[PDB]
Amino acid sequence: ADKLFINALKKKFEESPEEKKTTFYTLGGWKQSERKTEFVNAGKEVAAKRGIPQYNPDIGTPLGQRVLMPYQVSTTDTYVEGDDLHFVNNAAMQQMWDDIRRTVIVGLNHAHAVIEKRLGKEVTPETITHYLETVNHAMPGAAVVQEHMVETHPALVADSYVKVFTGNDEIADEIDPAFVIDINKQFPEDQAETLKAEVGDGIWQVVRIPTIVSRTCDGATTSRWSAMQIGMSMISAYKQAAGEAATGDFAYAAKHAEVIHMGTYLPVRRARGENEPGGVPFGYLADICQSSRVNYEDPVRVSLDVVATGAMLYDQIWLGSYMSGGVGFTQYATAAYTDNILDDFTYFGKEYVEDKYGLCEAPNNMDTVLDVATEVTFYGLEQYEEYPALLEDQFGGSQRAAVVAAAAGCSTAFATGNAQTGLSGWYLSMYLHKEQHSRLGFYGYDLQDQCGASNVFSIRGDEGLPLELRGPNYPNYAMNVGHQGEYAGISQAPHAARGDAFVFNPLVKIAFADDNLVFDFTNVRGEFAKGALREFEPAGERALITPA
Amino acid sequence: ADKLFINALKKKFEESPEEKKTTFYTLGGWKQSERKTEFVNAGKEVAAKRGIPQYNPDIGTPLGQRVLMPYQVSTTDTYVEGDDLHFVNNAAMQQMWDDIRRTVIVGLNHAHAVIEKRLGKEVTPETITHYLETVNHAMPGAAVVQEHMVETHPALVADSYVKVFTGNDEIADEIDPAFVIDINKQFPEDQAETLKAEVGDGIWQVVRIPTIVSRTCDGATTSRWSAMQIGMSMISAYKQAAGEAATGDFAYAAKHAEVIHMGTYLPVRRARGENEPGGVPFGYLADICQSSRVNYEDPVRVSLDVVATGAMLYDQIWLGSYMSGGVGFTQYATAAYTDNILDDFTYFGKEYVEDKYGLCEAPNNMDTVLDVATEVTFYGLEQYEEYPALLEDQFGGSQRAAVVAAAAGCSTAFATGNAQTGLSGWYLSMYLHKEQHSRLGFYGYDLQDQCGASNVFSIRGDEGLPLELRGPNYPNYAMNVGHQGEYAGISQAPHAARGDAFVFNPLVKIAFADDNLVFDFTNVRGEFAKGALREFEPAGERALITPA
Amino acid sequence: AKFEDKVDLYDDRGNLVEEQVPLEALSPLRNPAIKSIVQGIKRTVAVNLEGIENALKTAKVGGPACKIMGRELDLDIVGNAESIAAAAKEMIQVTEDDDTNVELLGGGKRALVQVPSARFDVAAEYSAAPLVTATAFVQAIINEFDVSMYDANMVKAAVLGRYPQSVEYMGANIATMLDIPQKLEGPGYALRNIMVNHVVAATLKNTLQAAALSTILEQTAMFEMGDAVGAFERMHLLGLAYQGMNADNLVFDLVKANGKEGTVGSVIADLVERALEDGVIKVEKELTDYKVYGTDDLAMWNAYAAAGLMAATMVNQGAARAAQGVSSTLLYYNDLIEFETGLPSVDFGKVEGTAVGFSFFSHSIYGGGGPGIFNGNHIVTRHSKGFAIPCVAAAMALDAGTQMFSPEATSGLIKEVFSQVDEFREPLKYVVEAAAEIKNEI
Amino acid sequence: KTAKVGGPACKIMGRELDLDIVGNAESIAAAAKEMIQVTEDDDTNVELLGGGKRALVQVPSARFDVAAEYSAAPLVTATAFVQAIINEFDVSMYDANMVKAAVLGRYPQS
Amino acid sequence: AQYYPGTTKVAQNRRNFCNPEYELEKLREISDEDVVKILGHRAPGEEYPSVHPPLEEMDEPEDAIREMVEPIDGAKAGDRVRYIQFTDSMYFAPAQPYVRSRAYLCRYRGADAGTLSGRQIIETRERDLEKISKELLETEFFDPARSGVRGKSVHGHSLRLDEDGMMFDMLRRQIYNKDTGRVEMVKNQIGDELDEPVDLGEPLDEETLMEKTTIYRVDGEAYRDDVEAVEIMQRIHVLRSQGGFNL
Ligand code: F43
Ligand SMILES: C[C@@H](OP(=O)(O)O)[C@H](NC(=O)CCCCCCS)C(=O)O
Ligand SMILES: O=S(=O)(O)CCS
Ligand SMILES: O=S(=O)(O)CCS
Ligand SMILES: [Cl-]
Ligand SMILES: [Mg+2]
Ligand SMILES: [Mg+2]
Ligand SMILES: [Mg+2]
Ligand SMILES: [Mg+2]
Ligand SMILES: [Mg+2]
Ligand SMILES: [Mg+2]
Ligand SMILES: [Mg+2]
Ligand SMILES: [Mg+2]
Ligand SMILES: [Mg+2]
Ligand SMILES: [Mg+2]
Ligand code: NA
Ligand code: NA
Ligand code: NA
Ligand code: NA
Ligand code: NA
Ligand code: NA
Ligand code: NA
Ligand code: NA
Ligand SMILES: [Zn+2]
Repeated sequence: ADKLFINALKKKFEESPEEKKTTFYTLGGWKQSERKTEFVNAGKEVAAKRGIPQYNPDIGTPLGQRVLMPYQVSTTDTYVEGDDLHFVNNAAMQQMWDDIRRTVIVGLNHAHAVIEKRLGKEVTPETITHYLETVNHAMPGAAVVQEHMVETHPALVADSYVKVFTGNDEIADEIDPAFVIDINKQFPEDQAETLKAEVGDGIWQVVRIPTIVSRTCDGATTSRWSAMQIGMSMISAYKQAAGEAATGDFAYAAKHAEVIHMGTYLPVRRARGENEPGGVPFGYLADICQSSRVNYEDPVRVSLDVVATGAMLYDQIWLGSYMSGGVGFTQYATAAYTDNILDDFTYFGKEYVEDKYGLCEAPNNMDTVLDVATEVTFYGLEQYEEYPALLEDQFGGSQRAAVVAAAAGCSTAFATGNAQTGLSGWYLSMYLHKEQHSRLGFYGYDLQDQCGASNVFSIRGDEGLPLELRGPNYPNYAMNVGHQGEYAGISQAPHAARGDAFVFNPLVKIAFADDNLVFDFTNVRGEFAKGALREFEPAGERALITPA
Repeated sequence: ADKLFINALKKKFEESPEEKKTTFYTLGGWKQSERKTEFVNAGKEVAAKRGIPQYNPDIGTPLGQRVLMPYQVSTTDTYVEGDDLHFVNNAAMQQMWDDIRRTVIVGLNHAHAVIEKRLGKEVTPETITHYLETVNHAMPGAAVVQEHMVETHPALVADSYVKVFTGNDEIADEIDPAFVIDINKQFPEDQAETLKAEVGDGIWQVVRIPTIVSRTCDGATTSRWSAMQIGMSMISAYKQAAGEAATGDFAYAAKHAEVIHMGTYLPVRRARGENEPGGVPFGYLADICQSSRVNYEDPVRVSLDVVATGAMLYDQIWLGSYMSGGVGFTQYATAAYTDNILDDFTYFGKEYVEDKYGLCEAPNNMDTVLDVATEVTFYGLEQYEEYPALLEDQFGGSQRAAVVAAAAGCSTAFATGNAQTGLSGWYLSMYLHKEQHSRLGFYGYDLQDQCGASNVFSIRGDEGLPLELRGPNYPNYAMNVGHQGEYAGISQAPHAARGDAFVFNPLVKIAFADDNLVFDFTNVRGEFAKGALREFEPAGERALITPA
Repeated sequence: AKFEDKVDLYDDRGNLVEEQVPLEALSPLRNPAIKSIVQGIKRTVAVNLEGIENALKTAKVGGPACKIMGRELDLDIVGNAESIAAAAKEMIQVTEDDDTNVELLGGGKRALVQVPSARFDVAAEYSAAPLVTATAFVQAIINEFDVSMYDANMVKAAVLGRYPQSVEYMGANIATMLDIPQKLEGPGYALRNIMVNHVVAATLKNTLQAAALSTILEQTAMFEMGDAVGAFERMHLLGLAYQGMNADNLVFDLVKANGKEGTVGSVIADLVERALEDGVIKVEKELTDYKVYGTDDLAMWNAYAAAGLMAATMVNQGAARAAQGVSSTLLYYNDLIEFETGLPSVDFGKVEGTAVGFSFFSHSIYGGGGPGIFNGNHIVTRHSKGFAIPCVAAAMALDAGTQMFSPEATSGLIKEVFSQVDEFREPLKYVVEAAAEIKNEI
Repeated sequence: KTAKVGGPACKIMGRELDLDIVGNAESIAAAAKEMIQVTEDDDTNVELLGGGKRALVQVPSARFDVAAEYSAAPLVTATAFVQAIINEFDVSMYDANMVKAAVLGRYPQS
Repeated sequence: AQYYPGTTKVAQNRRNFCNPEYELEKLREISDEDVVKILGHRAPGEEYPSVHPPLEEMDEPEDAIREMVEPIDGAKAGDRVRYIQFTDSMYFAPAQPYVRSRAYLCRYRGADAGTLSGRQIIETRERDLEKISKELLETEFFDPARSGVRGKSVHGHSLRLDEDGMMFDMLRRQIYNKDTGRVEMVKNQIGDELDEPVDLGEPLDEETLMEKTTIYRVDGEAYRDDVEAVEIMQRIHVLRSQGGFNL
């Protein structure tokens, strides 16, 4: 019966959602808002304390001439003002990025070949366990060899550790289970079989360095820090000279030959090292989100949890701070994970495709693209027309464009089972939208969308790439809000419809299926809600080393 | 009478510092140490809490077969175990780096010309004040133009703000003093005269973005963030269209044409963007340190405050974490700022120079290098021979090499008034040391010191550069501990002996002469001690938005 | 003899210079004048001897507001420019009769330097130009004044800046039109990382020459990037011919017909009529009171449209004498022509896409700047593969002083030196003459 | 054939393409050479090795004479082999981007 | 020229706004001084500020493009480049953001038009901006209820109307008077008070807004029901898609 966003529209406004008229200007400006009142008072206190004026509601124009709305975090029953979803004021969002930034995946396959072939020593489940106890002491910042070493406070670095996984069940069973990410436990049976077949007898470390270090330093710290403590623990556990020629082989293995960064480094204009948001390809972002392993009977839910993961990380943190800053881009991103709006549109589209083709059963061609993306684009735009409250809620055209096209692109991918035709439906949706309302997004919003159609299927040097391999450094995508998180969603879409265990890297998928993470990647929107309510407890704080 | 390090050695050991024998092995291992006991207890709790083994004193070799020493922070009466000087355990150290990373210098000179020449509008002291009230609301992350903006919590971003400075006293007088770094107040008269003459009628912003953002993101966020809120505040204060063609001129000025980064970006192997430790040139690091404006009658104190600033930042955070990680490099750095050891060696050197030549009155040539560097190197090394406690204190050859060469290098520059001959002194010290004791530093310590003599005076493409312009990305210096911070001190040394207000950039000097910074750059080693005692309160914590 | 197409080639006053020229005689791969311009840009350096001297005297070396007190060196460099430059040339040249060129300008304040081609022939890329030039001048200055070993590093800092600490030559007193290889957005991009203002500076604001120089560099980069290989090659050559070389006088004639009173939309109408008149497009289907046009030759439609796009810029921004609206023209020329015709816009939407982002990043807080700071390597304007940036150069050529960051502000040293080179200043002439010359070799 | 493209351990399930590239290496190498070359009988070299499993490619010197640097070699070679493989098997527009990823990897994201 | 496919009134309206031979209906009379007051760049009777010297006083380069392209008068004078910016309600305002930019570059010389969802802007030389702006304000480009002249704080395109049928305006630059049924401009486009308000006439009634609007909407004419217009859009998609792959 009701559209999924109706309750949220009813919560925000007194009018029924179809009503075209309302009342403005008599709401008290910022005084209507509990959060803006908190901010005004905090601003007064901050300026008084430091002797420099700071937040002041009377600077510039007077917010709250219209309703400052609560937002529902989609899939939850939690309603919060939009300030509570700003990444600065949301510890869950900061920790989500910290858990990604401080993670690297490091093979033990070359390392064990060095031990055996160059040192002439044995590797068994038991030596691996000893090595893992050793590296779990050393990784957070503690010593195993030299005298008079000074060390990190273990409670400040409690979130740093090393685990392993392997597709060989019998070997996984012989390594102490405190250190093992158990694939058969974390994944449903068919996904577990796929993942184990991909990994085979390979043995991989998941290394997480301390949040406090990641925050002091940068993402490119992670594989270095990892490799230092792998190297120390290799010396300690396998009885090397502490610094011999073979030591360099472990270094080169851990730093280069069997390291998988979450993000690749970026070109000079947006210069960053590894493990920054811009380097994370959309396929990896889909694989980091763990919705796939828990919500596998619902391809929409998996696809939209991926959208939430990427809209927050790519728009709020990456584009809205790393690449710009200030107030930034909270609601550019919240549009794709609040009020159940994208959900309404994507369930519409999933149902349409299911009834007409069968998920994954449509011809993979432009006929399907034209069909599905047009249908779903018209559906979503009709909602804004039929419900004025909805249009006032998603008030910026860019927000609407990203939401409507995400639904169209995901639905087209549900039909074809291929991300690349999904991506073509995303672009078609923008062109139809633009003609329908004679407007689309902000001044620079459709740079990538006017290039889009032509670059979907291009094979040229800096143009052609399966969507799963694109990311925030794909040239057309390098600058603008309202796209990158949705593209992660469209990369997830066909794989979620197909029942695939992963979108682009099986090791990345397994690496975040770990209950010792701080942030809960199986329920990203739930976590955002918990952080908005100030109920999320991040790692990395300095309370233990500062005054009470 | 006593050498300056005698108090520190007496506190460390039961023996007089001259004694050659002691007792080992029966001290209780880790149990002799309060801090290691704290760590064992924390490791058991952490491991139990998370279900993964972590810190464990029985892994690897048994720490504390010898005395686990206290260190005196030089110039203080604070004695702490070395763990308390690890940057992970010291919030003062982390905040020093945050205060640099989150700072950019941004002119208003082009911006004011865009206003007057393209827009045809007036700029006055009054319009500048209004602009600065506006940007002090906007910079921490609050809105001035759009309706329905969501904002950062003012308390979370209390340390972000914008101040100005200018060499024109009358104009500086007309701007609200809350926004003004007052050069006449912060600097002694002669230094004030120089700095004002360098700035002239230029008006420069010092922009600090929030510590919380800087920790979530990276140093390359700082000038972007800065530029966005400048851009907004220029729109609001000067009544532009909110997004016209002229708006792009303000963007380009703030991000490129009149921006002074603390650090420049780094090449791919150590890929980082702006405002990371490896991009900060030695001369800027000296100028960030504010010892020059308070300790101007004491060229040694000035130079060694700089050494402390640089040793911690470049060796502990930069090379010990961004470029490596783990336990890292605390005592490589503490050797240069504890136990009054560098102080004794450099005061000796200053006194030699003063007596023999007069500060800055030696010939700027190799004869002076050979004299002073040799004399000071022998003094330093004889202290280690005469005081077995001293040698066991600075147990690592690298540590001693850095300290003795730093004294030699600074003393050479005190005689010559020139940093480049200072540097030649540093390298000569290394070679004398190497032959005297038939050892020098760690395995790879003197890569730069064997290239060093030949590269001091080279003029070739990637070899030639005045020392003030070199930094951590100078090719020979790019990898190794126990040099970068001391080079920063040798860059400071001749300028301090000359009475120069700044070493390399007078904007950088003035920009940290600000009492609204969190870290006290006038008393770096005092601050390190405060942080070691767990008495320093950093910015950027998230306690307001987490559970009790 | 790969492509049958021939074009008529015109000068920048609209006079037929050579009829019936094989398309591939304009190819960067075949045309000797394009080869000479590219090898030229690789090897040419401007030396600011006055700036070197002033940086030394004040000890202001190593970037903005930087100074080292007590390092000042007072050297009469400009007063001894002739000896310094001759001493530098001796180092730079490989042999006495090679194509090394060192010329003083501004009474010795500046030097044009062209490093010998022989150095590039055994070089991976183009950085030998600045690095060979810089060390030759540093060593020539030191030798001229017998600068001590102790002080010589200040000469190095005055010439090349904070490099190798900075990745760039930060604070350097030399300039090239190219930027360092590390700054490329992608491999194959180096000829795209030439600021529009530098192109406009070097062509002295002559609009058609600025368009020509920009298109030659943009489309030459498309070959280096691989974009003009195989299926796409003819499209890129037609783009260079019609958009950057005024082939068939199409650009020139559209401007003539629309310069007095014309708008973007009037140029569009003439271009479509002209494509219809020439058989490039034909009506494919009639809807209701609406003709849907098709084409049997997409690359030729594209080329005609790209010619109209350049003409629309010249009309629109020419009429304002103000370059900023080139971002608007680049967008709505293409948006309008698609709804006018039913055919894809220039570069199949990519010029329109570039224009969207370029409009934004020249009228917003977030970055970019005026039209003159962009270039084909800029993240904002790299997307179209040669069909957008040449319009930006034409627009800045036509600007009469509305820009704060004008070629005068950003490119003054490039203007003084690089405009001296005839093939850079007047490339359309040289490229046409060379294509004429090789006409029967295709 | 495995859809393993874009980097270590990377794979896109459902994108597999079963093409006999090595079996048709001579046609593919001849078609790639025609795109790499500037003129017939210039100094382009394309030579199959290891029974068609490998190819030695030397991009004509005329392409470097009008290039700033040296990346035309991999870029021209990659696009010529991508187009030649596409043309050999008539790979559809929908699937050709996988040939591009198999040849040149994750570029331009990386 | 045919400008835009489609068989709806919306599509015809889009064509008319682009066609410089279509005479825009004039709906209100605005004085020269009031246009200048509304723009807010200079006060009435203040000399036009210059950004460069007159073109006649400068030595332009010899350039056939400059010879063939007649400069607008404000370019001849060296005027500043200044702007006027409008927000159009999605509740049937006559003009809409892409329609404006498209029409502006068909009708007007020397124009820098920008299109955004909540704001559409034109920048050009000041004396020429003043003339264009008279047309933009006096004709059916503008409705004083469903359209607003706004250089900042543009919010309201997507907002519900107030009880008077007026579009939201954070700064309330346009006030409906219930006594006359007319709208007055009480502030300039940047939000500063005018000494004397400007009459902008009566809002268009519902029937007339429907006849004149260029947005498609389910309660108007829906874009999906303009099947020929949906054409050319799907056509362009397909041909662009095919083009970027091969030719
Ligand atoms: C000054 C600019 C131009 C520019 O370069 N950036 C601005 C302003 C900037 C500021 C506004 C903060 C402030 O008020 O002080 C920030 C928050 C970026 C920052 N510095 O932190 C922003 N825009 Ni904008 N900006 C947005 C949007 C938009 C929409 C607003 C349309 C509507 O009718 O209200 C339009 C573009 C459009 O028309 O498509 C808009 C324009 C503008 N954008 C116009 C000012 C418009 C006006 O005067 O009110 N943003 C949106 O569409 C949604 C999200 C939203 C961003 C904040 C967040 O995501 O929460 C904000 C993102
Ligand atoms: C244009 C470019 O900036 P510059 O042009 O180099 O000043 C680029 N900005 C960005 O892409 C900002 C991204 C997010 C802000 C706009 C979001 S839609 C950057 O800083 O590297
Ligand atoms: O107004 S703009 O499109 O430039 C920016 C939208 S945040
Ligand atoms: O022993 S090595 O010199 O390799 C490292 C010392 S930290
Ligand atoms: Cl063709
Ligand atoms: Mg067993
Ligand atoms: Mg005793
Ligand atoms: Mg004794
Ligand atoms: Mg004894
Ligand atoms: Mg003034
Ligand atoms: Mg006050
Ligand atoms: Mg003279
Ligand atoms: Mg000499
Ligand atoms: Mg005509
Ligand atoms: Mg009248
Ligand atoms: Na309600
Ligand atoms: Na306000
Ligand atoms: Na940059
Ligand atoms: Na004692
Ligand atoms: Na131990
Ligand atoms: Na590296
Ligand atoms: Na708390
Ligand atoms: Na050959
Ligand atoms: Zn950080």
